[PDB]
Amino acid sequence: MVLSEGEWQLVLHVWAKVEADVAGHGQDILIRLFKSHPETLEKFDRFKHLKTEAEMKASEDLKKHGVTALTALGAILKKKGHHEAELKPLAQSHATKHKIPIKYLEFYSEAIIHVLHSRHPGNFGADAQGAMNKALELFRKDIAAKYKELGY
Ligand code: HEM
Repeated sequence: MVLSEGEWQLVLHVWAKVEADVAGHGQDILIRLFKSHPETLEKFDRFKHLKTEAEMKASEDLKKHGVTALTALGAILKKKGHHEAELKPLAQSHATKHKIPIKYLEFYSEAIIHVLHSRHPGNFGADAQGAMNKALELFRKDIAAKYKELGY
């Protein structure tokens, strides 16, 4: 899998819209992740005390973490697949410190795609959803290969 230039344009066009409100996107994505997949919340010592959606929405610290995560993702996307240097540290921490299964990265991808669809219907039609899925799959494929190297 390599994305075409066309596919990259679609991804980065929608991403530039996300960047108008990184914090609101990060909140919506983590919340969707935690509600859809409660096991994910449990990996976060920082957030596992949050028991309701309203509590999640009211946490400034969760918003802060959403900004962190999305900002790293944005830097990866803008490398258009040349993201070896960005991925290495992220794979290392996620495999060896945070203990995040690959499957949980698939759930994370699903959350991103869902939120982009809610917030950007006109810039996120089928073609753009496809391209974004391909980009997120490429990310996951590469992280997975690092996990295997490390024996996760
Ligand atoms: C698009 C996928 C993801 C990106 C870009 C991302 C990004 C980040 C970044 C940039 C950090 C801070 C630096 C570091 O520790 O490496 C971080 C920390 C962390 N990530 Fe992720 N992450 C992703 C997926 C996940 C998922 C799916 C989970 C759990 C289901 C997870 C759990 C965590 C945890 C527990 C921390 C440590 C948070 C703390 O206690 O401060 N991440 N992530």
